[PDB]
Amino acid sequence: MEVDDRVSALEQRLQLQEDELAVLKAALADALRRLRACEEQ
Amino acid sequence: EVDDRVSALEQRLQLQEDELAVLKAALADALRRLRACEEQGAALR
Amino acid sequence: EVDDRVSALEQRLQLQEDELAVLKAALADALRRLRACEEQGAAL
Ligand SMILES: [K+]
Repeated sequence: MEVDDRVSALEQRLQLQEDELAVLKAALADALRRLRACEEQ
Repeated sequence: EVDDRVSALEQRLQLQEDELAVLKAALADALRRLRACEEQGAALR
Repeated sequence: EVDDRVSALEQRLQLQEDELAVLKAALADALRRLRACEEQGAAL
């Protein structure tokens, strides 16, 4: 049953990673749009 | 069931892996485009 | 047996953490340099 705490801990840390990835994705897609609007500029 | 939770974890980890691969290739493209614009900027100066 | 899967997941999660860290750091620099290019084109 100690195993249950390690699964729980993995679930929580993974959620923080998922949230961090979502944040990066939006920042990156924004950078790409700005860059594509500097290429054409 | 613990096996169901570990399975659900493995699925979420695979999807994270896909996303990271894609974001990494996308970042590489972004840096290329950035370097190009910087080189254009310095040349224009 | 399920502990071997859990251990393997912990080792994978940390490698993914490290990947994201490289991505985040390089993106931070790119944005800094992006702003600079925008600002030296708004003044121009
Ligand atoms: K970020």
